[PDB]
Amino acid sequence: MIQRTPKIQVYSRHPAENGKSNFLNCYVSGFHPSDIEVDLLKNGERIEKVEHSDLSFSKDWSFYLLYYTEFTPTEKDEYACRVNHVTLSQPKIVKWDRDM
Amino acid sequence: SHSLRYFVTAVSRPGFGEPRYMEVGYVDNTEFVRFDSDAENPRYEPRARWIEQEGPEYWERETRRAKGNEQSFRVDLRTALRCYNQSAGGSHTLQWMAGCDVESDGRLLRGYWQFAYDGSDYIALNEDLKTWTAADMCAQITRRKWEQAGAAERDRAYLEGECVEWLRRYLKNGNATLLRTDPPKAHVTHHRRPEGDVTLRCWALGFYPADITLTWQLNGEELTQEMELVETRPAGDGTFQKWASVVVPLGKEQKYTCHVEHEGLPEPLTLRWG
Amino acid sequence: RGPGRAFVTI
Repeated sequence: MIQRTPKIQVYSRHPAENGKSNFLNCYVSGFHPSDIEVDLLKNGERIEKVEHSDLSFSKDWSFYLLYYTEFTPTEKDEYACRVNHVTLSQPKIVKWDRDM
Repeated sequence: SHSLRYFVTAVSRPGFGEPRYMEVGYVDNTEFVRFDSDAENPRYEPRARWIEQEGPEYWERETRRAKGNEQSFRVDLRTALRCYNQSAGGSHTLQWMAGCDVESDGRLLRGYWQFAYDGSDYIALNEDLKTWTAADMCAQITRRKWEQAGAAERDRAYLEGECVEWLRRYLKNGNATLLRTDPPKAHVTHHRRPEGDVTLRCWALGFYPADITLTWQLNGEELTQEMELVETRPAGDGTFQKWASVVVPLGKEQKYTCHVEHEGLPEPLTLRWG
Repeated sequence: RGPGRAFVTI
């Protein structure tokens, strides 16, 4: 019996270009159990239309999921992913950095 | 080499009642069906275009099989809680992976049929498809019951028969999608570190399948032992991305080359920033 | 097509 903390990567589907429509991604993987809370944030507010791929898991039985929304990045608008999970002491906020 | 694989998760949730039950099928690491007990009318559903040619008998039978499996998993979650003597109000997880790996000639390469309870190996069908690896006493108890029930014989019938047959049918029906290759598109970025050196980051975007090798070289010698490398991650449109970076002296960036190897490339890519 | 547990419970 094991519980695992999620890995979190925040990134865009395509290279960001100001004024150009894209997809904002939050990939959460390596976690157990499967119950997880994932929110995408625009300047700190939860984005409402966030979809996600079907839950699946890998060789070591740990789960992975992609959360995503459509967005058009700008110069100042801040994006981030917020994750909560039973193994986490605190909700984790990972901010979107457009070169990562 | 090709594979058909089903990934099944059942999660008990006392107080809201019946377990969440899921079922995701992959062909060669490509999702093509799903079942979710939390749907309003839960049923097997296509998640790839090519599986939609299947007649309604296929969809009706898979829906019923998932719902039947859900029943067994509800019982198994109660059996497990008792055998491990766990507290009654908690949520628990039974996972199951089953499937077949086959060569092009249709020979079975490996059949799988294995389970995990709360994240750890519980019981697993061995590669001979006759014997079970049972992790602890509860799973050893399960194994004795499955041995005297002839389960391995009959799971092996699925893995050698119906699993290979359906895989072979799926590769004909989904050939243009599954055997597609999408080559990486690559670029190198640069950012000054506060330490006074430079990060060179080599991106690979838009590639499929997910297997890829990124390496940095300094005058032709591999820098595996000095690079950073993210987990390969889905882009969301069916392709994958990855990057690898090295920290280099300011002024020596042009000596460093990124190497991208992918099945979709006719010759590996070589990129520089200076 | 996927595998059936066939009421072969743990």
